[PDB]
Amino acid sequence: EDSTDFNDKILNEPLKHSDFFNVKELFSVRSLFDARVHLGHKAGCRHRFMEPYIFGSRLDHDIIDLEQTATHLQLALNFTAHMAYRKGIILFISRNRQFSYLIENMARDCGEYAHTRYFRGGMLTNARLLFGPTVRLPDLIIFLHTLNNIFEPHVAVRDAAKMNIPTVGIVDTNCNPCLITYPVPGNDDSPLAVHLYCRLFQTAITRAKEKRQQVEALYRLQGQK
Amino acid sequence: EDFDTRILEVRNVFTMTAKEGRKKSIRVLVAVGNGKGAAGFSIGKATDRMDAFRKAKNRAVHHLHYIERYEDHTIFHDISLRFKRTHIKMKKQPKGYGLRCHRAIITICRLIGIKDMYAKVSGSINMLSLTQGLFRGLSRQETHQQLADKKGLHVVEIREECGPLPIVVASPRGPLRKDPEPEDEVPDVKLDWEDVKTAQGMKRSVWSNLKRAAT
Amino acid sequence: KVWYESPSLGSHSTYKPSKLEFLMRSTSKKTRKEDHARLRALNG
Amino acid sequence: AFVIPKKNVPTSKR
Amino acid sequence: SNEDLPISMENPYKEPLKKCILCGKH
Amino acid sequence: NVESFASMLRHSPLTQMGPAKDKLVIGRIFHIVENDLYIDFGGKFHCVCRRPEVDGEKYQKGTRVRLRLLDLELTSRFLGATTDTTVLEANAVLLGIQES
Amino acid sequence: PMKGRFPIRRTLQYLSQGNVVFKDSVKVMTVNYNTHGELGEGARKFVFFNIPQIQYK
Amino acid sequence: AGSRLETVGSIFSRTRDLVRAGVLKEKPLWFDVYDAFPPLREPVFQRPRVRYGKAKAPIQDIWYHEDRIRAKFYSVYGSGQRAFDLFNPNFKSTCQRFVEKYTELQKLGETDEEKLFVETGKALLAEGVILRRVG
Ligand code: FES
Ligand SMILES: [Mg+2]
Repeated sequence: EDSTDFNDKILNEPLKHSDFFNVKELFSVRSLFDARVHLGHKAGCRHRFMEPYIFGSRLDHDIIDLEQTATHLQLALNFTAHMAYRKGIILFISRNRQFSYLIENMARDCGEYAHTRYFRGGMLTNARLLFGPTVRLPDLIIFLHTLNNIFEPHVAVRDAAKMNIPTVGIVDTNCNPCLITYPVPGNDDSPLAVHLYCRLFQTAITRAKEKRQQVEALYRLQGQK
Repeated sequence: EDFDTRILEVRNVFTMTAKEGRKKSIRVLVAVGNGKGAAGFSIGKATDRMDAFRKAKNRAVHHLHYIERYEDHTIFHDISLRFKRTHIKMKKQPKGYGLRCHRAIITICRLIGIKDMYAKVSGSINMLSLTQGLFRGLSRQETHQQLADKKGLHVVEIREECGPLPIVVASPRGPLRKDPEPEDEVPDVKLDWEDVKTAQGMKRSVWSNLKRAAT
Repeated sequence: KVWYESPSLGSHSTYKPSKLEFLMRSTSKKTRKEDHARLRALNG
Repeated sequence: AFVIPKKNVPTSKR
Repeated sequence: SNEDLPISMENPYKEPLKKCILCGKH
Repeated sequence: NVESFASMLRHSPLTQMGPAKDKLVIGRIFHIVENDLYIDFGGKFHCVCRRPEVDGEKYQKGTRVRLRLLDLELTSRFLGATTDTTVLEANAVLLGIQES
Repeated sequence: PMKGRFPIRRTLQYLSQGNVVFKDSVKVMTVNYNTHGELGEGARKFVFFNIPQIQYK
Repeated sequence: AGSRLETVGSIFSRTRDLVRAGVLKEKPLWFDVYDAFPPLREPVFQRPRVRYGKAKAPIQDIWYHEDRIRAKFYSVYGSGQRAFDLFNPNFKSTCQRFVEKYTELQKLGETDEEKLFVETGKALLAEGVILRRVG
């Protein structure tokens, strides 16, 4: 009797709004341009599945179309906020060691999880053995870098799809976005780009968790009286 | 509990080993299904035949395909595909036709829930290529709703038992096109000589259309 | 490629022949097929 | 449906 | 449409091809 | 009257620079490893320059320096490869320190 | 599969779909057509698709 | 009960289909969010293929009209001894200052190229700019 009203006022209400968390105010095409997000790899490194998201090549250097990045980033942040609102486990994954420390701190500060180390075989596909039969796996995996250190796709991309876990991923011009649920074409190498991404996801996640508490508290106060 | 398991192949594989000479292992192929469109298969390997059964059947339930069925009894359209050297040609059939297919296809079809279908296997008759080739073809069949949505037109089914009555089977959810589909006087579709030879009464086989037990 | 093999998956890996790398190496690890090549060619 | 012999005893564990 | 869009043309910064010491000499 | 991306790109200093070979740029040292200076100069990838022998102690984190660029990204395609191998760093020659 | 383009042309069903049954007067039909030219395309399709049906009937 | 066939459809299609078949008792936490706000492309595995023959990538080189002026300026006067500051988003190089003057004089009706280039150098010299010809 009271559960249907709970799930309808709290879990189903955010899903009826196009931007329930107002994540569009977090970034702009100018803010992305100043962070050098449009800078891609050389044309010789281009992945053919990244051609849709490329604006062009400036002297053999690919430029990422930030008009698309903004639309993809809106979807990626919106999804991430909704999963944080629903109390989902968000796992950040990246093998770029220049940013391992930064990413681990961003995860701890937002109350989420980070895996920036050597990804061991079967962490996702064999989790019950490695952690225990009652281990809960992540509900959302966010890739700040989708490639490993040998320039191949991070094993967790395939393993996330195997386990039916949606993935958010920054995909540079040399990356493969086919299996990434919410790809975001953008520069993953420049420190300014990576720092920006961490602020956006950290802020989106932190806002969504605070929104969940506000709604719950109001729903309880109104329930008693 | 809703899933049934069927064996498709049990093979004895012999591995030559550095110190122990020829050793005997078991490779098992099993298929699982619930009879309502969800079915899968997995290979099992072990020294004991019963450990291979456990591995295959337990692994297969984690690699389930969903198979779309027309009216929950047959496939949506004729399927002709090749997997490696194994060719499989499947034909959509009406109710009461039964499963007139390779015995392994019959077994898998009961697990999927297909009641009426014809299939002909040509080339290499490799159980594994046949099994994974069959699931590849059944998982890539376009439904009537997908065709209607893709072309934004009505799909109308004409049944000779129902005469000229037009039966709309699927309508596009989005807008409905106003321009008729172009009527190419002659379609440039490739035909199977086996299908044509039969329709012209030139197919003579003592083994075709033989009386068999209900399948 | 040529009959000389160049299929290595980690062909883009950065070759790092230094004294520190040898100490930070798995003892189980054994030299790969094309691992000697870099040594044969670096010596040259 | 049919029965396969059970692989091992659950007590045989740490 | 838009004035700031890129325009199609040949590389203006392209450098000449290399030439041997005897290129252009009998 | 919101500026478009095509507008930002046309008027960007990196776009206006043209080719990067033999272009003088100002970099900033952000990371140092022994005598290896990691310098960002506004591009996608940083460059790594060895500490100059003269006035080596003047090069510290935050020090702004003058560079002569050679390539924004060091990449090459090797025989039997479908893509380009990249070392993920720019090629630049360290000239000295920038002072006012 | 059946060899050639438009293998439907080599089926008894297709050949029986011709609607031109000449009167007994007709003894010889000569077809002069051009292999190239946009204005002779219908004549090429007539030779390609319909001559088989006419001869069958 | 599930499906690890990551190359068969997408996580949504496999989850939606197994939910319909009753194989999955409960929908995953993300399913309702994906349904409401789906991605632009459904994430389906694809195999990258290599182009052969007359197939070429559609990416186009980014060029501007002023790039012709920049190539000539670098040829005639070389790269300025002034250093580029790519951190300041409003930085103007000597070449950009030349290009802006070259564009202004073109809008005044001058159409010759060789004449429009020499008058621009004089204007900058009058303004105090150092233009040392390379040769
Ligand atoms: S380069 Fe040798 S003749 Fe021109
Ligand atoms: Mg990158």
